[PDB]
Amino acid sequence: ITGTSTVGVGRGVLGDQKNINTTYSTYYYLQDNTRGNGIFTYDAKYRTTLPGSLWADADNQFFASYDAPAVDAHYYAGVTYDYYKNVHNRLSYDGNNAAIRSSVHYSQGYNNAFWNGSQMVYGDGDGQTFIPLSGGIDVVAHELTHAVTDYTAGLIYQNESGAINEAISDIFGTLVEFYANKNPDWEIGEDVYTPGISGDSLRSMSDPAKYGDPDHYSKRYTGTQDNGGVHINSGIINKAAYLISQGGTHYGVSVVGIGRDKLGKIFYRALTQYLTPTSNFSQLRAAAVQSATDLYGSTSQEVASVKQAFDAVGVK
Ligand SMILES: [Ca+2]
Ligand SMILES: [Ca+2]
Ligand SMILES: [Ca+2]
Ligand SMILES: [Ca+2]
Ligand SMILES: [Cu+2]
Repeated sequence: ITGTSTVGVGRGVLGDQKNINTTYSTYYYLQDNTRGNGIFTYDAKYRTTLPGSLWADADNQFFASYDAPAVDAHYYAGVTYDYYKNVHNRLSYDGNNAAIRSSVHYSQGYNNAFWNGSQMVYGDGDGQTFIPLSGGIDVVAHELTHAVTDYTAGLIYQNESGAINEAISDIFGTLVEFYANKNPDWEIGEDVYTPGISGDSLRSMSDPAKYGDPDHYSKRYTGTQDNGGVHINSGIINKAAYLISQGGTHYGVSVVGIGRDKLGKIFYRALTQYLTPTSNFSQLRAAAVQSATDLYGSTSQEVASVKQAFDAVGVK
């Protein structure tokens, strides 16, 4: 909408108070004009029609329970923008300040959240398996990262290219969680998964096995469900990403970690300059190595760690 930029205040899903960029024209809208061509958050009103209606509020205060998922969807979309801009010099997901639009309250009891090719969509969860999923900054940054993948490598959402796609989203979602520096970790979704149970998550990057996902190529899922295990085989790449950053010994293979910034730089470069829609695991290895080579030289520690990490998970 046309109006003037202002700042509202509210509480997100986990009861935390934050300021949000809004726009005033009769009502206060969840429209942030300070980032790119804008960040826009909508109410799907428990239906599945999208995007629904631009979020409008009478007093610029967002403290109702109904408001909380919108507050976080909006705020975290902004933190993700900031991550990509400040860290990778990328402006929004298309690199040209594309508007970011999010819908919350999608359907009833919907235990998931997703980028749909045009915008972000967040269910409220059923209150047992999940609380409103925009409560999880890694969840938000994960799904927004599929937009970045759509506009760069274009990794097809199936089999190994699909698990790479997933892995990439897990990797930048986590790096965004670390950048926000709020109880960061290498698990995915812990802030909104199973409010009844402490310390679990959807999956783990540091030890995928913890939730049944493979941590070695030999343990790869080979069937046809989950689009050829895209959310399963990502464990293999996630493990590799984790070892490159934090290092470790895995199946008797030892990796010297080089830290999160370099991991980010190496995988951002691999994603935007070397991966393709049908890249497989082996190709990702060649892409991460070449990226590290571009960045630190063929005989650097960075390249050696990349080589060791993929060896440790069995990806030659
Ligand atoms: Ca209000
Ligand atoms: Ca966390
Ligand atoms: Ca996390
Ligand atoms: Ca839990
Ligand atoms: Cu995903």
